[PDB]
Amino acid sequence: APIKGVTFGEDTVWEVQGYKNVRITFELDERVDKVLNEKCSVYTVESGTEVTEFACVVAEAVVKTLQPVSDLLTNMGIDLDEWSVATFYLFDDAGEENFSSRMYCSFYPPDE
Repeated sequence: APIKGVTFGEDTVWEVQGYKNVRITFELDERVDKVLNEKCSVYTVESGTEVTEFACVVAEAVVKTLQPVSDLLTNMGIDLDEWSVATFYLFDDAGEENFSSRMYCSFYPPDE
């Protein structure tokens, strides 16, 4: 119930609270995949936000959340330092840049 500062029972949720709920479950890793999908893949979306704004708030935690043994990732090919400076294209269930209840995390661009 992500309600504003001082507010409660004003009319309904997802209308006044000015927030939402979105999850990520597409593809990123092979060993530490659940670390960013199960450990914490849920995030809140304000009222006025862009699909690109979440690419800086969602990918963030994905870093500190997946920093168990970067020494290995870098040895396999997966860079942890790049994740913080990489592009996060949030896709939908239709194949577009949407931020619905569930948005996929694709590395490749939309089409541009």
